[PDB]
Order: sequence, then structure tokens, then C-alpha cells
Amino acid sequence: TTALVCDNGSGLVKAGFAGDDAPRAVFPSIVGRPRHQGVMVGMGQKDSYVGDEAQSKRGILTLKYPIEHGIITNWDDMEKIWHHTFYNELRVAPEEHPTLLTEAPLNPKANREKMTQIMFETFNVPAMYVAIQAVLSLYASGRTTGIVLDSGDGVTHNVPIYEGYALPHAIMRLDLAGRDLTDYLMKILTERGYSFVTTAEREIVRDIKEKLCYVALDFENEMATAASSSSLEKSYELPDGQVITIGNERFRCPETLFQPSFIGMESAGIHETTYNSIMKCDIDIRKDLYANNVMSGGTTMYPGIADRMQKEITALAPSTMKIKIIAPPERKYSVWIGGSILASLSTFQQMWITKQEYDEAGPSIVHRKCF
Amino acid sequence: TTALVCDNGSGLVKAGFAGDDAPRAVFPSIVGRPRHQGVMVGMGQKDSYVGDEAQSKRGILTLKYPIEHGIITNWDDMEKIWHHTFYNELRVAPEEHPTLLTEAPLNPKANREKMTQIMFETFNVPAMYVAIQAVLSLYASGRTTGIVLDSGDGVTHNVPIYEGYALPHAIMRLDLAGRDLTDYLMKILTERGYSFVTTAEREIVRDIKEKLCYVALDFENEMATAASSSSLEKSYELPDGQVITIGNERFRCPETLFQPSFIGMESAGIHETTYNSIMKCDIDIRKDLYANNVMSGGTTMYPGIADRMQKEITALAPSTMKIKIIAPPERKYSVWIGGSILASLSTFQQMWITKQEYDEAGPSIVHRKCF
Amino acid sequence: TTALVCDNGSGLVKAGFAGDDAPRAVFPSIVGRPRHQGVMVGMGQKDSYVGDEAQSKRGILTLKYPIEHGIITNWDDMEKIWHHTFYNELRVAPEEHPTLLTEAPLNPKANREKMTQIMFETFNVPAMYVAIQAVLSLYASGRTTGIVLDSGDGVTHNVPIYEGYALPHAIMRLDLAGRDLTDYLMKILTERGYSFVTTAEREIVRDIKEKLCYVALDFENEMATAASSSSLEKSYELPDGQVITIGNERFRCPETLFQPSFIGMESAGIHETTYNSIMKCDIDIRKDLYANNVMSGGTTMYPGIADRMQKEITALAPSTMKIKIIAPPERKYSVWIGGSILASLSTFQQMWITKQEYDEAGPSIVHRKCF
Amino acid sequence: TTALVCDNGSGLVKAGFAGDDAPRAVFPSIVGRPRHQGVMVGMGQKDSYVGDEAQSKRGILTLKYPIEHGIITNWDDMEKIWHHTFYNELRVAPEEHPTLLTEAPLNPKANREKMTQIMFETFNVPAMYVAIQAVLSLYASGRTTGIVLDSGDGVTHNVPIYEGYALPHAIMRLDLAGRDLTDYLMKILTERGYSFVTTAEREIVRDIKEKLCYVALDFENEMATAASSSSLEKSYELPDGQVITIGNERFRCPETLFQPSFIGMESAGIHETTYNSIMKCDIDIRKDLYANNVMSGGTTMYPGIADRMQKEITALAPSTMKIKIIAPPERKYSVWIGGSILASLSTFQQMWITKQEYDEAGPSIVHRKCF
Amino acid sequence: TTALVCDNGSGLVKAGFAGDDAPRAVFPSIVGRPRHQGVMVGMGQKDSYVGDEAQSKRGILTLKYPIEHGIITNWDDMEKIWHHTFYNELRVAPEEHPTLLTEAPLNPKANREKMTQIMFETFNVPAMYVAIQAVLSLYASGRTTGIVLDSGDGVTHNVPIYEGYALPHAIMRLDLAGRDLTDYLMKILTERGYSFVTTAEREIVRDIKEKLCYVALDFENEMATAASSSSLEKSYELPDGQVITIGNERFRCPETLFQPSFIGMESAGIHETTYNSIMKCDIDIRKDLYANNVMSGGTTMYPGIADRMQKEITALAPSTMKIKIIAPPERKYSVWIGGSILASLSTFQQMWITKQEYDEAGPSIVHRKCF
Ligand SMILES: Nc1ncnc2c1ncn2[C@@H]1O[C@H](COP(=O)(O)OP(=O)(O)O)[C@@H](O)[C@H]1O
Ligand SMILES: Nc1ncnc2c1ncn2[C@@H]1O[C@H](COP(=O)(O)OP(=O)(O)O)[C@@H](O)[C@H]1O
Ligand SMILES: Nc1ncnc2c1ncn2[C@@H]1O[C@H](COP(=O)(O)OP(=O)(O)O)[C@@H](O)[C@H]1O
Ligand SMILES: Nc1ncnc2c1ncn2[C@@H]1O[C@H](COP(=O)(O)OP(=O)(O)O)[C@@H](O)[C@H]1O
Ligand SMILES: Nc1ncnc2c1ncn2[C@@H]1O[C@H](COP(=O)(O)OP(=O)(O)O)[C@@H](O)[C@H]1O
Ligand SMILES: [Mg+2]
Ligand SMILES: [Mg+2]
Ligand SMILES: [Mg+2]
Ligand SMILES: [Mg+2]
Ligand SMILES: [Mg+2]
Repeated sequence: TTALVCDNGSGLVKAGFAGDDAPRAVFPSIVGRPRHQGVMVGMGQKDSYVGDEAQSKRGILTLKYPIEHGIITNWDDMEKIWHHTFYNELRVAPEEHPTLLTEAPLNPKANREKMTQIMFETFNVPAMYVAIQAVLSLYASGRTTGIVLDSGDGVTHNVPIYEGYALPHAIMRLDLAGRDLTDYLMKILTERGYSFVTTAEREIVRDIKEKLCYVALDFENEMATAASSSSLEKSYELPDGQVITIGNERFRCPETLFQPSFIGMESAGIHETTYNSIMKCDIDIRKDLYANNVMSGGTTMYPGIADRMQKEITALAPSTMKIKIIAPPERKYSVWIGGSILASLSTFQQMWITKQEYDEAGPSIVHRKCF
Repeated sequence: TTALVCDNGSGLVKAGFAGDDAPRAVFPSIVGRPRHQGVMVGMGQKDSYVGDEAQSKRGILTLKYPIEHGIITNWDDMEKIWHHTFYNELRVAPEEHPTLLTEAPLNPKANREKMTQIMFETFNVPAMYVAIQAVLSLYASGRTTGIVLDSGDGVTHNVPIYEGYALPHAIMRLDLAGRDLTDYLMKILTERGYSFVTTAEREIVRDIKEKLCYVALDFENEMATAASSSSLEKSYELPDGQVITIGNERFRCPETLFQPSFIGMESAGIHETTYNSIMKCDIDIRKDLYANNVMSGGTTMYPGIADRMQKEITALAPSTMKIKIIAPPERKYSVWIGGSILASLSTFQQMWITKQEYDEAGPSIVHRKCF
Repeated sequence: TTALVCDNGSGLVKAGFAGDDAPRAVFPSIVGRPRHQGVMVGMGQKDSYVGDEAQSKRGILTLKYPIEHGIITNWDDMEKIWHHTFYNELRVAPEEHPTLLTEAPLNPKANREKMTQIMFETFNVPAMYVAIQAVLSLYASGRTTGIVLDSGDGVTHNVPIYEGYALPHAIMRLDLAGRDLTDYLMKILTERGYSFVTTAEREIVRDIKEKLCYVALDFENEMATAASSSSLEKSYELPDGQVITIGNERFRCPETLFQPSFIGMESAGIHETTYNSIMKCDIDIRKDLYANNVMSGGTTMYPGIADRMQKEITALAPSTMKIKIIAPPERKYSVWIGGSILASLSTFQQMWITKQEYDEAGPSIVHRKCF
Repeated sequence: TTALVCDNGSGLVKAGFAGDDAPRAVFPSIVGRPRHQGVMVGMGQKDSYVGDEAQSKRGILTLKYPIEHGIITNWDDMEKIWHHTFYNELRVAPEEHPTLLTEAPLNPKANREKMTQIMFETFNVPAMYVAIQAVLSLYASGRTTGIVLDSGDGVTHNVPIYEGYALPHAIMRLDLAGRDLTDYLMKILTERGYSFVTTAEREIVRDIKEKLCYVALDFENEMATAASSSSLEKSYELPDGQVITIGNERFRCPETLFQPSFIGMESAGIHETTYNSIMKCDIDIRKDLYANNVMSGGTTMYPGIADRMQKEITALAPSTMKIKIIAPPERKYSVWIGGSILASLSTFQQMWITKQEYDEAGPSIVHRKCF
Repeated sequence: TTALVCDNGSGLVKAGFAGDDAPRAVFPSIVGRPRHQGVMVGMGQKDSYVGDEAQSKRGILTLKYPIEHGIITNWDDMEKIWHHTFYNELRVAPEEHPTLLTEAPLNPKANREKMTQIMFETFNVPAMYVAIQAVLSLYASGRTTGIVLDSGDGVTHNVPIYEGYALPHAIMRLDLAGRDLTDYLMKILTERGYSFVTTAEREIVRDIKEKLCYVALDFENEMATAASSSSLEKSYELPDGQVITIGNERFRCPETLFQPSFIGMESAGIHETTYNSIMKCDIDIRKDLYANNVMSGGTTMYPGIADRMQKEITALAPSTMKIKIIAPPERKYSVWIGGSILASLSTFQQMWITKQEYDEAGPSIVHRKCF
């Protein structure tokens, strides 16, 4: 019949039917209340703005993100986003089609149980599933081996997979993603005197970094060139028509991926975290993981991120190993296309968690993995 | 049934029923006592002249204005003007029809409380409301976005509105208006030897500026042309039949709008005040305000005021922004037609402050804004 | 070398060199033609009488005043008065010494331009200046702060000054002065049956008020005492030897200063005009103006005018403010001594309008104020 | 020898030698031009008034503040203030003594580079340093741990410090300070009809809030008491001698500290910002920060601000934590006394940026932090 | 004279003189560098924190462990820990007293040679020895037979001993210890949403498991009780004052001892490893080993670990064998007290490796075992 695949993670909700080549719905997943004055409810001024209208009428709204570090925080408000996706954006009657929800690894169980209970209680979904983003992201390439390095707006995580088996003892999760690169760019742009404070202005810095930034191949040489010369400097126009000149900051923001120290995060970068998750694995595997290192999600679409990563992990692993980094076009949709394949896969149809089965067996059903 | 809308501000009282295309009553709102001799009360010489009779029999009267800078000063005398409006000019029995009164922003609370208490105590109005002139002025265009630049005889003020929301943190109010341009013209006309002193003669200079004056597109070029040549000079006939020649003064009076320094007022002009009230607003809004800059009220009917304003704000804001200044015909009635629409609007009928509700909840009721 | 200072205002021409303690020339500034019969010109009967001879041979002459409300009206006749001052009274050759002319504020520009053009055209003055009487009047005290309340025969005006700066937005000018008090006394003396009609008889009432009148401290008590008793009555001898008894009228004439309604003038008195010109000024100044309120000119030499004024403004201003009214002796010469100081002041010598400079730059030169 | 410490921030310049117990110079740091008329430069009327003379002769001057939100805006005019401090107020020859300048955190680099370049170029300071106000403010207590909550006229900021180490990843900066509380009081005082407009009148509201205001312990109870009763009302005398009655407004102005929504600022209050900057820090630290929460600067001298703050953060943090707020007397001088200690500290003498070192190494020297 | 015994293994350094009943020094053996900012070395901020100060000032430090799996990794940093132990903690002059160092079995020879070379080169120890922890642990009981099951922070190992002879062909070593149980608890506590990431937070989970955890007698029954009921749940307070509720996790962490599969370790548990090391031994011995099964070290102090172990090995070995598990109090000090006895034993004094003997015979001396 149909299946509805939703990348439910932080930032863009991607949703729309399986059996299609691209998402049908993509919208920022923000919720906004009128800031300046209490709502003129007697005249019917709508007090909630979710998804697209919020960004369209950004300046008057307290834009809240209801998913923070991949953990759903506001349950009253996340349900408004699902409400909007099914009834307004897709215009699909949700009681009729199964829904494949997706999650980060190593989340609190309570978040999966609430997310399930709502879908069975208020939307009355007929059948449902919660998958892990890094596994779906692999089907999108057609491969059955690789270390899926998945970035995002909220959570970065690695899931090595081999011969279709999933290794659950070497999943890694960082808390480093586009929201932390945005909160860093908002701090390094004040060195030029541009000062963004409110959430609406954050939704402008979240657009600067999308276009202007690029990953410096060698960070310590570009910190020379950006000091001696101004061919690196580039200019961008704000909504009001004022022009920014962004210069040096243009490549320091993605650098924090590789140096989490910059943001105060005591961690390995993403290059040391892929390498650690490989070294943790058995010695027999590693020559196959090095050859199949797949990337997905935004904050892995900066120009040249692959060409740096491959050099930077090459500097760690032995020189007898060829290292190829599979960064296909449309990484932004990798997880959704993985859902659009896996939901149409003829073997999968036994894994759906039928509403009846949850109603009788109780919420612990959701943690089963008879995959 | 009906609603009575009154522009109660300084200068012309505009009044007459909602559901009509134009005011039914327009009269100068002056009060006058016989000056020269104490009134022959035993013979019944009427000692008060309000509205039209005062201007008709101007020369013998001490014309007082009971509203000064939008603040009602004489409570004994303002009530004579409402008395005259309801009983003599409209000939409407006021106990029967709700009345929508209008106010400047940032007025003292005490002025709204007295104005309410009189309407409920002596006129016994059945239901009443006090609105802000710059919000009503926007409905008159049908728009739901724009920076309402409202001039007048007493108070100039800006109210940006967006998507029907009102931003109350960026209302600005100046104290610069037709009464200050009149008091300036009375001072620059003495350079030609015409000297107007009494209030009756002020009600002649208040008519000179209405007809003779115009806004110079470029002030510093016209101060050349008016020096080298006399095509700029123009002539006007007084009530007694003597002819004035007004020359250079003809365009210096509206110039004080843009240069409040001229009148001793330490302020931005109206071009810097619209621009400041825009810059104060959030960056996301500003491209929409620049496109919807609405004007209202007299002292915004001088020929070419729009065509200067648009150049003068264009000189401030970025050159990527189109700036359109919406100065419709009948700016003089914009606020009244806004009242004639808003009072007939089907959603508004819950906002009336019923007499019973004020009688029980006490005068603090008038500051509520469940709009 | 020298400078010639002239109080050119209405009534007494005061003239004579700077660097002296008192005017050298003081004379009534009247012009007179033989009234009764056309002049016996073939026998050489002199048809013009200016200054002192006119008053000396008053009774046969149509005494005209060539300055009316501080505006020069007869240009053919005012030039006779300057002619007489330089050649006959001072006996000074005017081509040789600079002349500091003085003016009322808010005069028509044309009056300053004609007054300049004559001095450069017919007298061929080498260098010249036109100052404002109320500024000069302040130097006479040595102060650099105060509200200069300047009376006169023609024009009353206020000029607040502070720290040597002049505030040009709070100059006030009334049209109320000794000529209007004379024309009022000529009307209230007919209540006793004395009737003065001709201009010569006006030059007698202008001498009655100088001696007999005084300012009543409390007007409404003296209108009692003058009704119940006759210690207030006083007697004066006319030129022919007839005795007047002036009684009640003795203090009603200066009262019109404080109540311009009496003369049909719709105005604040001088006590409300000083107070209005203070209230107009910035709040930071006012405690300094109240302490430095200077008086000058005749019609401010009536006995007790200061002691009333100080009570009458004390009744307006707040009771925390000390109010001191600086009425020095020789108020009549205050403006002239101010000229005799300012013309000898070493900084001033750059402000002279050299004849060459007017000849080349044209009559608009006279309005410059690089003071 | 000596060291000159200057709190260069917005509002009061505090300056005077290290090794003393209190500033030797304290003056408002305003610059003023004569407003009403263009300066009589040929007579030598001084056209600039900085520091004390400006406030002394307030009413005639366009008081500009050359530091706005801690960012120096007018470079031509700020240099007049340093000129006045060194040559006129301290009468110290600046080529001879090192100067410790102080700054807000997160300022634009360009502001530090200009501020340095001027001190080395025009004053020719022999050696100089730019420190951060919140670090110096801690030495003033003698502590080596605490969350320095520093308010001011321009910028509020938090700097947690622990064991003498500075954590640079949890500095927070708001744009909320005495200038915004003044601009709010000027808006809420119009509810009583007092209307202050010009900058001179702002320098009176900036004195009202200093004396009359106090922080309400419980805002929502005092909004009851101020409604039912008038023991809360208090009265104050203006320079002219008129008395204000300030009532309800008396405690709503400091409330905006805790509720930035009131001023249109979308932010946490200062109570949520200290708590956020603590929660951001590592879990091991927090019990030590709660015990050492230091306050400094004006707008942290309102009566009872500490006793509210301690309750309001106690409502957030866990109840097992004792919270002590160290608000010593002379918070106004905390930063200056910190400079007077740190500039005399024997270890510091290697951190001075010698003029030679800047001349050779170039302006990037100023961002080094070999602290 | 004296002898200095040091448990040099991972986690707590235990040190202090032989001939005493308990260690004199016990401290975490961590090394820490300031994380957040490069050290202010010119001011003398100490850049190294070892032992107790590191844990005391935990939150600002990158806590590194210099011993990893019983192998010394950082030679520059381990020497700082010996430096601190001898000079600061014991305050003993090390050139004067022999030192008995202790080691895991089956270590790389290079680790013993470096450890020896440092003690003879930089500390200049007069005489020294490296013993094996599991042999010393037996003397602590006074027994001369038993299978010493020694746990720790780094290495678990078995050494069967019989009649004082050591069997070197049945030493077993696992890589499973308190550091792996900590890294597992940090992963299972995220199921409740508590997420510990940094090393400082690891030093809090390393304290949770010390107090809250206990060994479930029957794991599969307690996984029932913890599902049906909440008497098992227990609560603990963090340093900041926030309370954890730990529940189910409380007994799954020590379970990984018995099921190394849980941590991804392909191994027998400790119950199968004691049993394998017994079965490997000759049939004549085994009835004596079963009766003398001694435990030592932390991660063998969890409540009830003995009472489970004895049941779980009883399930393997024949039912004719009595099995007694000798878990005395103060297992944490067993190895140190074994050193404090063996170093005072009169026969041992010939086994010291004199400095002279190493200087002449070369580093291969350290592997001799003329025991
Ligand atoms: N073309 C791009 N270049 C750089 N960054 C991008 C680009 N597109 C999106 N991003 C950023 O990547 C982040 C995550 O996007 P996305 O992968 O859609 O999140 P999720 O996968 O959780 O929906 C967002 O901050 C987004 O702005
Ligand atoms: N056609 C005109 N041209 C110029 N000025 C005008 C014109 N009509 C009115 N004005 C002046 O505008 C001022 C305000 O008029 P109005 O807008 O009616 O005041 P309000 O809106 O407060 O009633 C008055 O001084 C009036 O004389
Ligand atoms: N002693 C006096 N008492 C009252 N009024 C006087 C006295 N002297 C002069 N006046 C009147 O004051 C008027 C103005 O005189 P004056 O100040 O000389 O005029 P101006 O200053 O314009 O020359 C004249 O009417 C004069 O008669
Ligand atoms: N006693 C006081 N009570 C309340 N506010 C004060 C007091 N003294 C000063 N202020 C206000 O605090 C603000 C900042 O003062 P200050 O701390 O000197 O600024 P800075 O530290 O930047 O020099 C000013 O607006 C000042 O008026
Ligand atoms: N009372 C206890 N209960 C449970 N575990 C403990 C206890 N005390 C210590 N541990 C843990 O045992 C581990 C090893 O401690 P220890 O035996 O001192 O190591 P070593 O013997 O190598 O010095 C450490 O992780 C320690 O936290
Ligand atoms: Mg994603
Ligand atoms: Mg109007
Ligand atoms: Mg005079
Ligand atoms: Mg400060
Ligand atoms: Mg041990």
C-alpha cells in the first residue's frame, strides 16, 4: 500500500511516502509563539507557528526547537509538529498508513516509549517502527559494509556495519553538530562586530554557515593566508539588505568538527572518533571498514569535508591501507532514501509493531530487536 | 445598530456614524470666550462659542484650544465640545449608541481615566472604547503590515505593525505637529513685517500654511532659487482684503518637519524617526516595513511630502531595498475611516467596555488590552 | 580710536562715544512741522524741528514720531534725526568713526536692510553694526546669565542668556510700552475731565506719568484706599500754571503692564511673559534664570516696579526658588552703557561690517551672526 | 613608580593612580556641543564640554555618550575624554606612567586595536594593557573563585573563575544595563504624565533611578501594595524646584533586570544568566561557584538586589546547595580597586605591552594572553 | 632498617613502609593538565596536578591515567607520580630505603626494564625488586596454598600456588576490571538519560559503582524483581546536589564480571577462569585449590561477590568437593600487607637487586627468578 518515512531528528523534518525518490515534505521543525505581546486570542490571531510559517514570519516569534540533542524535550510541542506534518503538509490521513520513525542511538528508553505511545494513542497509527538513523543511511548506498559516520543538527554518531550485521558494542555518539557550530559561529562573528542574539538571528547564522563556510584542507596554512591576504574574504547580504564581510571566520566554524576543544567539548574530533570506533573493532574487519567509510547528513556537506577527512584519517591508520570516503551527492536525504528502500523491502514486513501487539504486550515491546 | 466614531485629537473633531464613507461632523474644536468686555449675561449674550461659531465670529473671542499636545488640559471646556458634538452637530441621542474614542500613544493614564469617567458619568454612554490612532489608521488602507507614520495638529507618532500584530516596544512619539509649524510660521513671517499675535490671527496663519506652503524637494537648492528669482513668490488675500506676499517662507515651514532643530526641538526629524523605529525592530521584519510605509493625518498633506520622504529615507536605508510610501488621497480622514471599519467589524464586538463592567470593576478596566 | 553708540529706539535717541560713563546726547527724537499755517519759506522760517527744539517750541508743531513699535516708518524723516544727531548735537564728523546701531528683536528684515543702506549710502559710515538691545543690556551689569526683561517706549522683549550663549528660540516680543501707557493715561484722565487730544498735549501726559505714577504693590487694595481716602491724591502743575489733581489714575497706568487686557491687548502681562519665556527654556537652566532676572529701560523705572514684579513672579514659580530681580540704578542708560562696553571690547573688533564688505557681498550681509 | 588604572567603560570614567584606596577622578564621561546656536567661535565660546562641565552646564548641550554598549563609537570624541582625563583632571604627564585600560568581554577586535593604537600614537603611553573588567573585579574581594556578575551602564557580563583559572567558554554577555533601565524609566514615567525627552532630561531620570528606586523582594506582591495603598509612594524634587511623585514606577525599573521581556529584550534575566553560566560549567565546579557569587558595578547597588537575587537563584538550583551572594560595600569601585591591586602586583610586570613591542610586532600583539 | 612497598598498579597508588598494618599513602594516581586554557605559566599557575589535588580540583582538568591495562604508557607522566609519592606524600628520602615494586603477570619485558631503569637512574634507589601481585596477595592470608583470584582497576589474573611453589604454566590474565565496569556503567546509565562524557564525570561514575552497586545472587531473578517493583531502586546525590535514581543498572555492572560477553569481550567470566585454571592443573592438586580459593583487590569488594562466586563455581566442579571462598576484610590492602610481610621476611633479604649488580650485569638482571 504505502509507508510514511519520517526523519524525525533535530532540524529539518523530512517526511513523505516510501517508494519515492525524494522527500515530499521538508521544513525547519521549529515552533514559534508571538513574542512581543500576549496573543489577541479573541480576534483569532493564531498563537502557534510551526514549520514553514515560523521561518516565513520569523521576526516576531520566539522560535523554540522541540528536539535538543536528539532528545525530545517538549512533548506538548513536538506533537504539534507531527500534527502539522500529517494533516497540513502531506495531507495524508494517518490512521491508514504505517509510519517508520527514526532515532539516534543511545537515546534514553523513555524517549522511545513516549514517542511510541503518542503515535499509538493520539494519531492512532495502524503500525509503526523506530529505526536507527545510521543503519538506514547505509541502505541508501546499496552497500552492506561500512562505517556510517552520520552528522546532523543535533547528534553525531558512528555505526560500523559488516556483512549486514550490526555491531552494537562500537556505536559511538558525540554531542557535536550543526547547532553547536551555529552557536560557535555566533560567537566568532562578534570578533567582526556582528552580534546575533535572538533565536530569529540564529536562524540567519544557520544560513550563513550553509553557504559561506567551507572546510580548510590544511587549517594552519589557511590561518596564514587569511592573515596575509583577502582573496579568502567573501561577502553576504542580510534580509534587510546590509552586507556582511565574513573573512577569517569562514573556515573556522567547520574546523570545530575536527577540534572539539574549540567549543569547550573535551572529545576526539570526528576523525579520531571514526578511527577509535574502527580500532575498537576486531582486527579482521578493519581493512574492510577503511574501504567503505560512508558519510551522511548535513554538516557533512561542507565543500571539501571528504577530501580533508580522508587525509586526516590517512594520517592515523597504517599506510598500507587504502582509505576511500564514500560521500555521495544528496547526503542530506541519505537517511530518508534508506527509509524509502527499507520500508518497501519485502523481508521487513514482519518487523512492524502492530498496534494490537503494543496494546496487549505493553510498552516494553518497543525495545525488541528481532531484526 | 450604530457606532459613533470620534477623532478626538487636537484640531478638528471628526465625528459621525460608522458605516459611512466620510465624517458627518468636522469642526475646529476651539472654545472661545468674549475677550473685550465681560459678558452682558443679563441680556443673554452667549458667553461660550465652540466649534464653528467660534471661527465664524473669530475676532471678538479668546480662542483656547482645550487639547494641547494630545493631552486634555481643560476638563470643564473639553466637555463643552463633546456636548456640542452630540447634541448640536450630530443631533444624536448619546445614551443609545456606542462610542469609539481615539487617543495618542504614550499618554498619561490619568487622561484616559478622566476621558472614560466623563463619558460614563455625564453623557451616560452605553458602551465605549479608547483606541490608538495609528492602529486605526492602518485598517483604512486594508493593509495588515506597515509603519504608520501619523502626524496631526498635536502629536506625531509611529506605530509599526506586522501581520496584524502590534509591536509595543517600538512606538515613538514626537511633540512636533501643525501647531508647532504654525507657531514657527508666525515667527518667520515677521521677517517680512507681517506680525500675527492674537489667537484669532493664529487661526489665519493656520490657514496660510494649509494653502500656500509646499515641501521643497531639495531644501538647499530652493534656498538658492528663492534668493535669485521670484517665480517662487506667491500672494494671498487676508479677510480684510489686504494682500500678503509670502515668498521664501512658503517652504521653510514644512522643512521643520525634517529638521526639528529649526524649532529648538532637539530631535530626529520624521525621516530619522521612521528609520529609527524600523532599525529598532528585528532584522527579519525590515524588508516588509520598507515596502508598506503608510502616512496619515494633516501635516502630511503638504504637496510632495511623500516624494521628499521617500528620497530622504532612501538616503539612509540600504540601496537593495525598494521603498514605497503609501500616501493615499484623503489622509485627513484615514483615522476616521479606520474607525468606521473597525467599529463595524464583527470580531470587535467583544472588546466594548460595557458601562456595567466599568461600574463594577473600577477605572483600571480601561488599560486592559485583550485586543 | 572711537566708537559711536546709538540707542536708536523709539523715544529718546541716546548717542555719544564709547569709552564714556553716560550718553553725551539725549533728546526726544520727535520731528515737527508747523501746523497752523503753511511755512513762510520765502522768509526762511525753518519748516523742520527735530529733537530738542521741537519740544521747546512744542505748541505750534505737529509732532510725529518716526519710529512706531520699533519699526522705522518714515524714511525721509528718520534720516533727519540721524542728520541732527551727528552734525548738530555731537558735532562729530561721521565718516571717521564706526557706529554701533541697535534694534529690537524680531523686526522685519527690510528695516535692518534700509537702516544699513542709509548709513553706508548717505552718511558714508566707515564701519557699522546692528546689535540687539537685550543682549547689550546684559553687559551693562557685568553678568553673563539672566533673563533680560527690556521695556521701552515702543517694544517690550525678553532675551534669556546663559553662560554668554544666547537662546534664539525663546525671545518674546510684546507690543506694550510707554506709548501705550501714555495712550491709556490720556483715556483714563478724561474720567476727571482733563482731556488731552493733540500730540503736544500727549507730550505733557508723557511727563505726568514719569513723575506722578507709581506701581501699586497690591492693585486691589489700592483700589480700596483710593476710594475711601485721599492721601493717595497728588497734584501737578501744567505749563500754563493750572493745577491738575490726578488721584486714582496715578497707579492704574502702570498696572496695564501686568494686565494687558486693560488696553485691549490680548496678552500675558510682563510677569507672565518672563515666566513663560523661562518655562519654555530647558529645566536645567531655570534655577539660574530665576536668580539673575535683570530689568532695563524706562517703563521699568516706576517706583516699586521691581518689588511688585518679584512678588508676582514668586506667586507663579515654585516656592523652593529664590527670586532676585536685579534692577540697578540708571536702567535708562543700561543699553547705552552696554554699547559703551561692547564697542570697546577687544574681541568685538572682528564683527564690524566694513563698508567694502557690504559693497561687495550685498545687503544680505547684515543678517550674518558670526557673533 | 606608578600605574594609572582607568575604568574606561560607559558612564563614569574612573581613573587615578594604583596604590590608592579610591579613584582620584570620577566624572560622567559625557561630551556636549552647544545645541541652540552655532558656536560664536570668533569670541572664543568653547564648543566642547566634557566630563563635569557638561553636567554642570547641562541644559544648553547636546550630551552625546561616546561609548555605546561598551563599544567605542566616536573616535574623534572619545579621544577628547582621554585628553581631559590625563591633562585636566589628574594633571599627570601621560608619557611617564603605564596605563591599565579595561574592556568588556566579547568586544570586536577592532575596538581593542583602535583603543591601543591611539594610546601608543597620540598620547605616546610608555606601556599599556587592556584587561577584562570581570577578572579585575574578583581581585577586589581577594577571592580566587566565584562567578563575577558584573553590571554597568552599558554591558552586563558573567565570568566564572576558579582557582585563579579563567574559563573562556562560559563568558556570557547581555546588552542590558543602566542605560536600558533609564530608557525604560523614561517610558514608564509618562504613565504619570512626566515626559522627559532631551538628553539633558535623561541625565535627570538617570538620577531619579539612583535614589528613588529599590528592588522589590516579591514583584507580584508589591504590585498589589502599590495598588491598594500609598505608603510606597515617594517624592523627589527637580532642579527647577518642582516636585515629582513617583509611586508605582519606583520598583518596576529594576525589575527589568530579572525580566528582560519588559524592555523587549528576548533574554534570560540576570538570575537565569548566572544560573545558565553555572550549569554550562562542569559538575565538579558548581558547588564552589554557588558559594562565591560576587557582584560588581552600579545597577547592582539598588537596595536589596542581593537579597532578591539569592532567593531567585535559590529557586532554581538544588536545595542541598547553600547560596551566598557576596555584595560588598563599594561595588561601584570594585573594578578600579582590582586594577589598583593588579597593577601593583609583582608578578604582573611582565605582561605590559611595551610600546617598542607593539611598534615592531604589529597590532595583532594586543590579543595575546600569556597571562 | 625500612622497606617501601608500593602497589604501583592502575588506580590507587598504595605506598608506605613495611612493618606497618596499613598503607600510609593512598591516592588516585591520576595526572591532570588544565584543560580550558593554556597555562598562565608566567604567573606560576601550576600546570600539573597529580594524585589528590587532581581529584580535589577535578572539573578543570584533563585527567589522564598513566597506567592502562597494567602497562605503563606515559613514561614522562608516571615518573611524576613516583616523584609525588616519595617527596610530597611520604616525605621520605628515597636514596635511603629499598623499594619493593609490584607488577601484573605476563607483562611485556620492556615495561619491567623501563620501570627498573628509572628507579636506578633518576631516583637512585639503593636496592629494588619487582614482585607479582598475586603471590604477595597470598602471604597476606598466611596461607601457603590457594588460587589467588586478583582483580583490580586494570588487570584480573589468577595465580595458583601450592605448598609455596608457584605454578607458572597456569597463570591466566584477563583484561577485565573496574575500568571496564566503569566504561560499561557509563554506557548503561544513558538508558536513564544520565550521560557522563568527560574524564571528570568518569571519576563520578567510578564512585557511583563503589557505593550503589552490589552483585545479584541470581541475575535472572533480579532482572524480574527490578522490572515488577521498585524496592530495588536507590538514589544518590551528585556533587552539585542533583539526585540520581539508578534502579536496574545497580546490579548489571558487576554482572559483566561473570558475563564478559556483555562488554564485547570474548572470554570466560571470572568464574570460568578460576575453574579453567584449576582444571589445567594436575588432578592431585585440585581438591586443595577448591578449599583455598582466595580473593583480593577491589572489584572484589562488591557486596555478595563471594556468595555468588561460590555458588557459580559450585555449579561447575564436582559435588563431592567442598568449595570455600576466602574473602577476608580489607581485600583492598591484601597486596600491600603481603608486601609489608614479605619485605620484612628474613629469608627475602638475598633477593634484592642491588644497584651495583644491575649496573654491572645489565638490564637482563631483572628477569631472574632465584626466588
Ligand atoms: N548545504 C549545506 N551546507 C552546510 N550545512 C548544511 C547544508 N545543508 C544543511 N546544513 C546544516 O546541517 C544541519 C543538519 O541538517 P540535517 O542533516 O537536515 O539534519 P537532520 O539530518 O537531523 O534532519 C543543519 O544545521 C543544516 O543547516
Ligand atoms: N490640506 C492641508 N494642507 C496642509 N496642512 C493641512 C491641510 N489640512 C489640514 N492641515 C493641517 O493639519 C493639522 C492637523 O489636522 P488633522 O489631521 O485634522 O488633525 P487631527 O488628525 O488631530 O484632527 C492642522 O493644523 C491642519 O490645519
Ligand atoms: N523716570 C521715569 N519714570 C517713569 N517712566 C519713565 C521715566 N523716564 C522715562 N520714562 C518713560 O519710559 C519710556 C521709554 O524711555 P526709554 O527707555 O528712554 O526708551 P528707549 O529705551 O527706547 O530710548 C518713555 O515713555 C519715557 O517717558
Ligand atoms: N547608588 C546607585 N544606585 C543605583 N544605581 C546607580 C547608583 N550609582 C550608580 N548607578 C548607576 O549604575 C550605572 C553604571 O554605573 P557604573 O558602575 O559607574 O558604570 P561603569 O562601571 O561602566 O563605570 C549608571 O547608570 C549609574 O547611574
Ligand atoms: N568498596 C568498593 N566497592 C566496589 N568497588 C571498589 C571499592 N573500592 C574500590 N573499588 C574499585 O576497585 C577498582 C580497583 O581498586 P584497587 O584494588 O585499589 O586497584 P589496585 O589494586 O590496582 O590499586 C577501582 O575502580 C575502585 O574504584
Ligand atoms: Mg539526519
Ligand atoms: Mg489625527
Ligand atoms: Mg530702550
Ligand atoms: Mg563597570
Ligand atoms: Mg591491586
